[PDB]
Amino acid sequence: NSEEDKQYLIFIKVFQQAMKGNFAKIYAKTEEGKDPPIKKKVERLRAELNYCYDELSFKEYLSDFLVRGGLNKYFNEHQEEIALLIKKSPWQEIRIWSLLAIASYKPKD
Amino acid sequence: NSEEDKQYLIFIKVFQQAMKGNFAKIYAKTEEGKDPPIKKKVERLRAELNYCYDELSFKEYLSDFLVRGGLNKYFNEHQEEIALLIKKSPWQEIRIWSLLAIASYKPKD
Amino acid sequence: PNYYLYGTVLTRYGLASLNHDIRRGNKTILQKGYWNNGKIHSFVGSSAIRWALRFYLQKQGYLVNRVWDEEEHINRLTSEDFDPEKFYDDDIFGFALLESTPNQRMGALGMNMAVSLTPYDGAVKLGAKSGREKDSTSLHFTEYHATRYQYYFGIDATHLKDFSRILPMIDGIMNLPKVGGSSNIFNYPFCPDSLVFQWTNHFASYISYCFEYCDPKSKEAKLSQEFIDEVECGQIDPSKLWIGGTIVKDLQQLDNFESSPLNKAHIYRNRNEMIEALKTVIKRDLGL
Amino acid sequence: PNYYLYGTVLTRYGLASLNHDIRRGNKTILQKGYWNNGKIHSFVGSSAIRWALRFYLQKQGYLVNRVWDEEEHINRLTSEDFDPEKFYDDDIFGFALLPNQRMGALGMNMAVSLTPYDGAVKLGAKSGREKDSTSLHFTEYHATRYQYYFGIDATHLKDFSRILPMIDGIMNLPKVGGSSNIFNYPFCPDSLVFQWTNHFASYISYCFEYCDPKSKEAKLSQEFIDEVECGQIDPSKLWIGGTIVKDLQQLDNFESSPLNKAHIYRNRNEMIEALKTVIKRDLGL
DNA sequence: TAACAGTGGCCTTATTAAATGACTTCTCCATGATCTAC
RNA sequence: UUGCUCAAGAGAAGUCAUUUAAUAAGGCCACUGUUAAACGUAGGUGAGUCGUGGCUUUAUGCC
Repeated sequence: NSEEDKQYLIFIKVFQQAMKGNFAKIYAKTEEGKDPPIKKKVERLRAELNYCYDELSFKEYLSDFLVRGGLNKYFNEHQEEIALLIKKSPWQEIRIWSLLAIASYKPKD
Repeated sequence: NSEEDKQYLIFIKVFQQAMKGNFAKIYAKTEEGKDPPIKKKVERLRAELNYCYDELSFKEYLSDFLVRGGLNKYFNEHQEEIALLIKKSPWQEIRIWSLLAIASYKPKD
Repeated sequence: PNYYLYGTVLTRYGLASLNHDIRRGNKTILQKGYWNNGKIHSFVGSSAIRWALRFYLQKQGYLVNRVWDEEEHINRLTSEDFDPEKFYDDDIFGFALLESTPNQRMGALGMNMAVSLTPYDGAVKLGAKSGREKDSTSLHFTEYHATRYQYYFGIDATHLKDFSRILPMIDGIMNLPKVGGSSNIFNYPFCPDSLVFQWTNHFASYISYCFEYCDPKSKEAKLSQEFIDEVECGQIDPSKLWIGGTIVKDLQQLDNFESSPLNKAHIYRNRNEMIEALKTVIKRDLGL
Repeated sequence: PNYYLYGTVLTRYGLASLNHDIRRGNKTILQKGYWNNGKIHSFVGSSAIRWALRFYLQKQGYLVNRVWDEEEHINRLTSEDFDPEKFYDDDIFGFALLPNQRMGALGMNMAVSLTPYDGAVKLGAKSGREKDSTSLHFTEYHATRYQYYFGIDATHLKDFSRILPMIDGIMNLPKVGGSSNIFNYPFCPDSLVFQWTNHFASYISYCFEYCDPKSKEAKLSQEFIDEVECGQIDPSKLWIGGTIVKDLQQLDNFESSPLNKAHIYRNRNEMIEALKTVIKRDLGL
């Protein structure tokens, strides 16, 4: 319930879809008998998330991550809501939401 | 409300229209039974957006991109204010908005 | 009397990666935070400058309780009991022996963190272990910053066990060794290029951070309008103000400089001459 | 006649780590709490400023019962029996035996940072090799200006002339207790709002306010300005000095405003001299 | 088109966790012998 | 008209006077984003002010 909670939940879904896309890209990148990453890529994503300062850097990185995720239906249905949510809101809160999405993305894969 | 986000939203809309027009132009460019990529087009657009180094770069880039966007109606009734928005505001904010528009573009086609 | 030497020194323009933060991942980040106008500036810790001053005191002879080994990168104490009367470093920087003559000392030098004059925008340098083989320790990133640095210090001269030890401290501030950082790839000389010193006998300073930028992405540096207003309004006695360095040219190019009260301050373009005059005044006042 | 000197002073901009709270684990916790807008603001305790004033009095003659040794870092009492008639310290700051207990002619409130405290953590390591439990530590700083409010009951002083050294000390405050070695923060004021009135009603407490999160412009106020305009706080009893004068004189219709006829000096020393002249005239010194 | 996404070591060392003195003040009783007035 | 009918626990009182979380500390040392390439051949436009002045034949163009 509540509009803010619904927007937050479906933004979590958006971020989880983006991480699925990025992890699939990493899977396609690696070849041969080398083990593709599962967990240390999540650690890399965490390190890149905490490497953030000011509003500009984090929003740039988040937008780049979302685009690199590729196709995503949750952002498809909700353009205005997530565009406003990302453009507005403190960047630290959005980082908290992104980390919460990271910690609960894995049931998909 | 607070027409700043109105300008943000119609900027996203005209950016999506322009990228749709450029993808249509690419579809015209390709030929024969080769499948015209769609995800690779988005990847190329993101890479070109990240290729810029402030002010001159990415400003003439995005103006040229919008020009090749073609007959964009929302551009036509929103020439002057979008030009003012582009002339003002930091360029990295414009890049963030463009990346968000790319991430939320698909349901058009 | 209670004489204090306050001062703000501005470094030279260059690529700096001096003080870093927690290791994080593969990218070494600078120590940065909000400084002015809500913009993020890069900082150099005052402990780094204190370590550099200690190293200067050690290199130029002198008696220092802490001896930097410089070979095994270890710190050795010549005497386990701190003696501010004998050792320069104990007298100047103080000490604190907590494990269980007084065991603690307040030190005669008080520094503040060096603040980059320019906001820190981007400036991450890609680094590779090279070769054809690749491993975890192959791709790394290092943050740098093309800016001047500016820090504020104050000396309680009367607090010194030996009043003459202030002179080596001024010499060290002038010829400062490398301030802790990645000098292999980012060699940043921390020697001053502009000085605003005040040799007064009261606690108020009003010269904390007198340097401000123009065209926020440029190397040009100017005295802040607040500092000039402070000098002109009547506060900050010009006879106690020592200004030296490359800022002297800009100060003299100002209009109505001759009629300004700032003209009555001790202004020397050559830093050595300014330091010599200031040390003459200090020796006269302290009875050295 | 009862005479009171209320004042709110604003410090210069700089990095401050003055009042570490409790040392939570590895971090020296800068003292902070909620303030104004529900944001966390760093604080400097009033006892620190009182200690700084005591040190100022000790350093320049001014017989004081408590003597800060400055070498053994201990306090020595010249007379075990407090005598406010002889010592500046007992007369001004009071005492308590646990007698007479005084009451204290100087009342001070905690200094409050003009800006919210975001995270401002500084890392600290000890050289290299042979690393132990003390090798790694963190320290919390704050790059803002501090602002505190004090009140003096001049008539309560045993010797009326002792108010002048207190003003001199407030304007020439020594090191206010804190990490001076690493974060040297001068506590001398760059903006003052003093009120020398004769009734126990002050509306200048914490007048300075700017918010504008991370900045240092430090505009005076809107509620204090409205208080001056409305009719109370007569400008004849108001003394404003410091860098705030430049912003005040640049306001529109300032000449027609009642704030114009207040004692406004850009130079702090000039305003202090005029105020001390008025105080000496009023107190019969 | 590729391969990497840091390798280390620490995550506080002391010290003191209250010192005084007060710990309600008044009043409102119940009942029978006796005095006294009718 | 009810073991009832009537029925103020009421008046007064500052938790006070005094206290620096202080003294000390380099996130440090090392790292090439190495190596190779024919441009082959065909993708377009957004916006004022008002009655002769120095040359030149009015002409008609220059400043």
